[PDB]
Amino acid sequence: MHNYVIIDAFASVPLEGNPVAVFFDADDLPPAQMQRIAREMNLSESTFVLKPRNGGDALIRIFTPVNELPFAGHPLLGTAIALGAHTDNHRLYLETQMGTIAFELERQNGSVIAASMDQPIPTWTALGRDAELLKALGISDSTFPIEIYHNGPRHVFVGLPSIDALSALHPDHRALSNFHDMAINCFAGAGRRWRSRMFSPAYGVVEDAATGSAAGPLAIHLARHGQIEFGQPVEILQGVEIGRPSLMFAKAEGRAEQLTRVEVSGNGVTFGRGTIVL
Amino acid sequence: MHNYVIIDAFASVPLEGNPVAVFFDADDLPPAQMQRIAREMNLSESTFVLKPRNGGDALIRIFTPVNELPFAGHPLLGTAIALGAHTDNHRLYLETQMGTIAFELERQNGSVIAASMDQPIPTWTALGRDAELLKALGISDSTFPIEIYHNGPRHVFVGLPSIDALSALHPDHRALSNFHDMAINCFAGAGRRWRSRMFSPAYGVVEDAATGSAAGPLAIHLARHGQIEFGQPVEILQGVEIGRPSLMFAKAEGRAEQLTRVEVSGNGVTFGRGTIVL
Ligand SMILES: Nc1c(C(=O)O)cccc1[N+](=O)[O-]
Ligand SMILES: Nc1c(C(=O)O)cccc1[N+](=O)[O-]
Repeated sequence: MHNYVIIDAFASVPLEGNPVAVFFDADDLPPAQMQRIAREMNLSESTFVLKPRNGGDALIRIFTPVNELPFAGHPLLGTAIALGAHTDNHRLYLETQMGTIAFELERQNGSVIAASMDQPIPTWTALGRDAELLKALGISDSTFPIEIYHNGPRHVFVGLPSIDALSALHPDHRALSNFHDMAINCFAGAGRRWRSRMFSPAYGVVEDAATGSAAGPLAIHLARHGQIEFGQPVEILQGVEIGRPSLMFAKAEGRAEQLTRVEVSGNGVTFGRGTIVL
Repeated sequence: MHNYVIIDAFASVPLEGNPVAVFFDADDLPPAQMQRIAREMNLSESTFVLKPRNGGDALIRIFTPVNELPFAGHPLLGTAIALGAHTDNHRLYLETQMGTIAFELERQNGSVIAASMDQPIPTWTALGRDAELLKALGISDSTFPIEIYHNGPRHVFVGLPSIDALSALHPDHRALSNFHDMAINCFAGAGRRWRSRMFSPAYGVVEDAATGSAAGPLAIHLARHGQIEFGQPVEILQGVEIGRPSLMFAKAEGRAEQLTRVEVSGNGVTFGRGTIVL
């Protein structure tokens, strides 16, 4: 049997944020069985905690209901928060297909309430499909350049001129399905405070609660386009329109041509705990 | 807090059949909170066990991740199997929006391993969109008349000339999305033994494991079209192609013009058990 916990990542209140199921002591599960369990749970992702293979604290395998992923933000944040309940360490090194990811755990009275992660440094380029994407979103233009970032998944960023304009979007999800292997992240805000909405037929998401792997890229995008500086953190509020408000904090250090660190942090909270029969 | 169990309905082996989450002692949860919990779990349905209002044993509310349903087969079967663990009664009367549904519980050494339910008696008519539906499915013709049945949901039946032809279907799911408020059930077989596959963009299902509300209608369809008699049970195997084999048993008593009972039964098994923090 296996114990699991359901963590709402990028939230401090249950039923907010973005859920992940975390399965402990998973070394006896073949990968095909992990995939079947992730399909059974049908959450955005289920993760599985394994013994480390390269000097980290644990190896984490990440599964959507259909495929394994090499890296994902909210699932790894939730995993760090869940595992932090079972260690006294101030930081946790979680091995993934993309390498060993460092977390810094934040506790109050032994309970891990938040964590910060160092993400893969993304690459980026112009999407080059602006008219098609804007038509699918139902708008005439973006504020800032429409660029697509890669850090495992791919994330496109489209800027809106106000938070009210962001909330008013009603995208044509059929038209968005022509955008393969990417998520579409629409954003608005100013200064330290930004709002986002994410849509991705390709990744099986009508509209996402908290797209943690997009938070780092968004900080880079805002710094490149002069809205913040490199080294300054932003607070990104996502998921409001779908009733799953999520707070992601992100910072990118260095300069566009020589990024040295991309950090993303958030709260997490336990929604439930249980045991499965295999 | 609330306890829940995950039941794989229409299966005797975990990771087969069709999952449902069953939440006990739910009288303190407002319906908006039940809906939020069902969205959090993201299973096909979550059900909530409430005190009865009309002389049954319990009132069951059924939620998909997006809406409440008045009746659903696999969720109610799983609920009866989960609740049967907490009573000695041979049968359970579960109240729903469609009325009080009688279950007969089947136990071995106190464990409920199967149950049989009496479903709402369906109505039916010709679909009248045959060429469109056949094109969406990728085939030229049906064996038996293409008719749509209503017992809460709506289920269309398209017959294939062999089990191998059924397994070979690769429907155009975009074309199927033009069929609103219905599921498309394709079937093949002979005698007592039938195979089914179900597809429903309208109900949020690419391909379903076990469509319990379609089993009763299928028995009626086979009897009307001379493949079985009224009063004879069939075994329907669904979900093979997607790795979630499910066995549903169904029987319709009476005659087409005067149906007296529609019974559907299946095994169920616990996949997991847990507790949520609200
Ligand atoms: N994390 C992802 C996702 C996702 O988050 O849905 C999708 C495709 C690829 C990756 N990746 O390569 O890491
Ligand atoms: N059970 C359903 C479903 C479903 O099973 O997805 C969908 C629409 C309506 C009903 N209904 O009215 O009972």
